[PDB]
Amino acid sequence: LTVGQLLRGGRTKKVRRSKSPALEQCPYKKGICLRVYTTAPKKPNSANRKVCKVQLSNGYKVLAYIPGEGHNLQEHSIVLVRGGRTKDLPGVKYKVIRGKYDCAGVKGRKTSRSKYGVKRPKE
Amino acid sequence: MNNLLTQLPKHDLLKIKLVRWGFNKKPFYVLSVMKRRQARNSGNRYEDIGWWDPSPHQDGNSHFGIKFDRVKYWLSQGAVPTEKVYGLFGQAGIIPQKPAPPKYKPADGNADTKWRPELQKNL
Amino acid sequence: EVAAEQAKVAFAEQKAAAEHVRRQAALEELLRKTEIECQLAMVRVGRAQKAEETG
Amino acid sequence: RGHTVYHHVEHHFQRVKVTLSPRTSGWGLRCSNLFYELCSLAGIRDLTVDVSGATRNKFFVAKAFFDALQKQTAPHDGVEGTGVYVKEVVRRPVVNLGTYRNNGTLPPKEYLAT
Amino acid sequence: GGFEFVGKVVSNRMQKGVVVAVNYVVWIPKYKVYERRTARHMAHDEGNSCVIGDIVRIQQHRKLSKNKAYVVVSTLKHADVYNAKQAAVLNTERSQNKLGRVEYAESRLSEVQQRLLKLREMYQKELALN
RNA sequence: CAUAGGGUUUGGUUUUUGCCCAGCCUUUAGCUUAGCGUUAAGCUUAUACAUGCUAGCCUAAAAGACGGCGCACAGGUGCAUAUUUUGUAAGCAUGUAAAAUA
RNA sequence: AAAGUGUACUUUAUAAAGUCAUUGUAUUGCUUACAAAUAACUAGGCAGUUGGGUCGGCUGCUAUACUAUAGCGCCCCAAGCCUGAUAAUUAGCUAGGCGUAACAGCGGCAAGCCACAGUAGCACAUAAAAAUUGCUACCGUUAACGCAGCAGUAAGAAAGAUUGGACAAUAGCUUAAGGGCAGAUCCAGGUAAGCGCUAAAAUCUUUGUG
RNA sequence: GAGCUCCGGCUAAUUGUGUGCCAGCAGCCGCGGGAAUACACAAGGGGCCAGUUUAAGGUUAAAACAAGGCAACGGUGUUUAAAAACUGGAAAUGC
Ligand SMILES: [K+]
Ligand SMILES: [K+]
Ligand SMILES: [K+]
Ligand SMILES: [K+]
Ligand SMILES: [K+]
Ligand SMILES: [K+]
Ligand SMILES: [Mg+2]
Ligand SMILES: [Mg+2]
Ligand SMILES: [Mg+2]
Ligand SMILES: [Mg+2]
Ligand SMILES: [Mg+2]
Ligand SMILES: [Mg+2]
Ligand SMILES: [Mg+2]
Ligand SMILES: [Mg+2]
Ligand SMILES: [Mg+2]
Ligand SMILES: [Mg+2]
Ligand SMILES: [Mg+2]
Ligand SMILES: [Mg+2]
Ligand SMILES: [Mg+2]
Ligand SMILES: [Mg+2]
Repeated sequence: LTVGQLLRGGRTKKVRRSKSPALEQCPYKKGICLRVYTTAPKKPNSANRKVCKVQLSNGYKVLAYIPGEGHNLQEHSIVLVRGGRTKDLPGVKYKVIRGKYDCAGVKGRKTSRSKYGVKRPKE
Repeated sequence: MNNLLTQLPKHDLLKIKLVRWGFNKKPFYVLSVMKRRQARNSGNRYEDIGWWDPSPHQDGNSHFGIKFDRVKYWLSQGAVPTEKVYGLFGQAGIIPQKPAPPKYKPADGNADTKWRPELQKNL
Repeated sequence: EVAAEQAKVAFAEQKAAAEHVRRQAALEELLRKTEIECQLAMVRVGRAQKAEETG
Repeated sequence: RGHTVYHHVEHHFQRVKVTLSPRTSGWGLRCSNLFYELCSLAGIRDLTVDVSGATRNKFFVAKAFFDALQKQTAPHDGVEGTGVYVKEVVRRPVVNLGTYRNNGTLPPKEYLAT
Repeated sequence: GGFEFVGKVVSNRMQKGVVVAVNYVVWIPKYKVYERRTARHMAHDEGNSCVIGDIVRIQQHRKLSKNKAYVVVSTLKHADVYNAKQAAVLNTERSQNKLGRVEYAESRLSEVQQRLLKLREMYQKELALN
């Protein structure tokens, strides 16, 4: 650009979007489950992945993926949600933290217990 | 940033005061020319003139530094030292010692422990 | 006050020197340009005499 | 002196740009891993190297580095035709004003004179 | 700042008033350039005879009105004003007589020579002063 | 006190553009956690508030403030404010004027 | 003026002093210029609006400057003034501070300035002043109150500490009889920024025994 | 010594058993269809350490004033043109 072009607002700073807009620049958000069901992934994968529809405390509704093997989530259950995207599931951009208010940890887990909300066995 | 004041107060007095600049139970003081009615550690000053370390060192003495020329300048203008500053100037020989009034109240029997609950817990 | 008075006198002396330098430079440039104009004028006179013969 | 370059060097191999900056003895090497290995072989000990452009092909990157080193000039090139004595001198290099301000330090007194 | 300015007269429609234009520059740290800007100032004119297009000098003064806080001190250049009567006289002189190709050229050469001769004398005097 | 890159686009190569990762600084969540000394600190609500406390001292025209001095100091927050403000620079008449010392 | 003055007040076989009242060469100051985010899918804006004249603009008590901020207000007169103007969106500002070779970018700590105290209009309060001063209307609870003072409670939120001790020190208010007041402040309690040290004994540390 | 996390490549660190495009993993490229160093568990090992690993913000990994393109895609249909910026030029007439 010329000097005149630069002076008259020639350059504009690039703007980048967030990956979890529903969190409103917060690490976590509380919500209540509306529906719990399973969905199939895109090609070339094949499975029945567990997902739930959650309404956040700010009124937004998002799809959340439930990690681990098995869960006890039903409709009208309080959960805590964080960022994180499941690549093979289209439209799912959030995950449920396990071990918190209503969700429990995976039974029998021995490795990476912190990521699945399992306490250290005292016995 | 901390530009020194130039105009003299019109409705208050100038004084030479001690400013607390120590640590927990490790006092250290700085002498400055400030308005009488202000916060203790306010940034409004006319000049910083000295420093004082009240605790003894390996040599068994306390250490005190002062600008001899500027102390006279401000005393002439009308700056009024506080009671403790009068003691420092009196001992240092800048001005004659100021007499104190007679005392009758029975002195305090608990002066170094009354205000320190940690000692009282052991007591 | 004494220093200020000397500075004012120094300023006046410096200004006078600067003006003389500029005046001489301007005269030198003007003299050169006028000489060029005179040379062109002499050339034009020769062409004017030549053109009159054609008419 | 067998440890750095004579002066700043900028070379343009096809779709690659390489820059070399001399440093004081003992300062160290600031460059990518590939150039670090190349400096060890040649014996270069103190230098700063920056490479940009189309660096996908590492053959060109190495070739560009090789050619840059060959564009230096030495004080003894044709010294017989100068009629003078080219003498090595000791002059500390300087940094920019911003570096002084951030570190809270001062430049050589020869420039601060006022 | 703002004690004195030199500018051009852009409005004389007020009683003992004038508006003067000023040019100045501002430093832009990010692009390392000087940006040219303009401003308008209203000044008090006691003479009340200024002409649009004049170059004048204004100086800081006590506030006189809502938007007037300057006074005109001096005029550096007077704007040209068309005068029909003078122009008509010049036209009559131009049409009074005509010269040929040679006569006009010779007259031009003589005039330049006289101007050059006087200029040389002035230059020598300046050198003598030096 | 002075400028470091790697991965990815499936005939190969070259070239252009996009995407992801490694540092430093700051808050929460999971799992886990003995003690002592000390530095810097309390990062969402100008949402609604039980209870206790934060500014009084002195004197007296008949034992009492009605009078004097303070509350114009401290402490809290950032609603409003694009300039009303903030950060700077500049301007503002005179020997300070009277009187026999005849 | 860290001063002078008094038909004034208080203390004294010991007296120097202070208290209260009053006093300053003009008797507590206004104005201008430059810089500081987006923004044209905001193009016209202004009529007390731009300029000129008379009058007003108080709180006296040196003399002149021909009246010595100002459309700040009334009346009259002339048509001018602005035009990236006008209208919107967002934000307390400066700065310490965090990243960066720098340039640039972003805005937790100590301090300075400005604004505010449930909302709004007013009276005092000018010159250094309204959280803990009044009047009126309104909003929310119940004629009253409004914790954005310290501690503390409820709701909301991913996430916000004890209903603690002391005036011993520093700063401040009052007081000539040497005292009084204080959630400023200094200390303690609570919360895995950071920094330092301990978590094993040894001739019972030869810096010993005698 | 004591916990948290990781061991296909980027990136320091492998063997066995179970599962069989199921259950599940995943920052990126991608793993699982009966012979899995990528899923779950056991053992062994790597990193950090009273801490450790996600998530969410500021900045860097040159958005280009130092310093990018219109030659992968972008210069607009053409000309005239009293703001601004930069800055002297070769014109008119007659058979
Ligand atoms: K699992
Ligand atoms: K808040
Ligand atoms: K009094
Ligand atoms: K208000
Ligand atoms: K482009
Ligand atoms: K077209
Ligand atoms: Mg795993
Ligand atoms: Mg590079
Ligand atoms: Mg770094
Ligand atoms: Mg009194
Ligand atoms: Mg705001
Ligand atoms: Mg109010
Ligand atoms: Mg106050
Ligand atoms: Mg409230
Ligand atoms: Mg509170
Ligand atoms: Mg005291
Ligand atoms: Mg933690
Ligand atoms: Mg390896
Ligand atoms: Mg892996
Ligand atoms: Mg595995």
